[PDB]
Amino acid sequence: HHHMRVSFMVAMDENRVIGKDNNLPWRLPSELQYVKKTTMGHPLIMGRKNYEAIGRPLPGRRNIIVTRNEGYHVEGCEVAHSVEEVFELCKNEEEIFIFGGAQIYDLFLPYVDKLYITKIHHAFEGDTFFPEMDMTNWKEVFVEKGLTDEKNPYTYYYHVYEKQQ
Ligand SMILES: NC(=O)c1ccc[n+]([C@@H]2O[C@H](COP(=O)([O-])OP(=O)(O)OC[C@H]3O[C@@H](n4cnc5c(N)ncnc54)[C@H](OP(=O)(O)O)[C@@H]3O)[C@@H](O)[C@H]2O)c1
Ligand SMILES: CCc1nc(N)nc(N)c1C#CCc1cc(OC)cc(-c2ccccc2)c1
Repeated sequence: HHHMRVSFMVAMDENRVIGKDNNLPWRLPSELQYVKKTTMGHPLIMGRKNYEAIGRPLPGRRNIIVTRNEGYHVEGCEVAHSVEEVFELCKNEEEIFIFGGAQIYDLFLPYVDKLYITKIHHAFEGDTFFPEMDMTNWKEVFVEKGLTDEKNPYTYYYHVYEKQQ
């Protein structure tokens, strides 16, 4: 029914941790740059909590916030209240990025076509997790080692998986 590619954009640790106390458990500037490079010029779909932690519209992209609050408004941002409303708003887009957090990854899980997942080789303390996925009929189409240096102190890899459909 929907015609845009639904891509997930996520960074997770060895136990699928993505969050701690409503923030990111790590700091990787190089991984963020990969995120900016990959998502530039495409809509970002983000959970209300995710968006408010970010705190500002991200430039050069449609910012779409997902909330059950029908009175919710943010300057420079679009607001959706369901999967279908997101699909309506993005009906003419070629590709959209589900940008988190966990509730929003769970929401859009039945529809994901492409997975950009950074895997961080460390076990952090956390409270928020990326959902489990059955990767049957998916293929890894890209993999590369992230930059580990003084400013990026963990080992991590970029992975991209595409659904076979
Ligand atoms: N490592 C990563 O790649 C990454 C990426 C993104 C986020 N995170 C982290 O993950 C954590 C946030 O994730 P989270 O799961 O707590 O929050 P979230 O998914 O970003 O946002 C949750 C909110 O989304 C809205 N929502 C949920 N289900 C909905 C539905 N069915 N229909 C309409 N709206 C719905 C609700 O907003 P309302 O309450 O306003 O109704 C809900 O409170 C933070 O720690 C963040 O830093 C990590
Ligand atoms: C950067 C890890 C990350 N990596 C990957 N591979 N996917 C993701 N979805 C996220 C994520 C996230 C959530 C997040 C939280 C945040 O403040 C609390 C700021 C930004 C941000 C700030 C400036 C520009 C772009 C994004 C993103």
